[PDB]
Amino acid sequence: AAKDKWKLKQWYVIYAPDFFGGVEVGLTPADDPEKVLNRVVEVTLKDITGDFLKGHVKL
RNA sequence: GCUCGCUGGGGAUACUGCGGGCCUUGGGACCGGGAGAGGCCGGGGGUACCCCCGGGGUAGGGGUGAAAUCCUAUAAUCCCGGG
Ligand SMILES: [Mg+2]
Repeated sequence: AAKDKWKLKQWYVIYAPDFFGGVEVGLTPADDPEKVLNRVVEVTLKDITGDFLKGHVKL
């Protein structure tokens, strides 16, 4: 019955804000699309633009 | 010699006292560029902790040398968004 509830979830793709390039940053599961609002994701500046100097900046 | 105590006169001016004059070293006043968790009043913040509401998840959490009381199917511990 529990695994039945897990099958109801779909995956959504998360994009960076517009002025950072709007690139893909990850995926998240949810059954109702309204529940995805106000979720927060943390990424490093190196992932956005590749350079091993700014790996300690978190957005 | 003792009753070391009193009293009439004369002399001296180093020290203490008293009166006058003149100083700046002790102390105080003022000006300059700086130092400091010294005090009082107003404003703005930092993490942390406790309670409440909403979403996920399901059987333990907590605590001791070892345990038990205690919290938890009215959904806890743990994770996320708010007050
Ligand atoms: Mg809940």
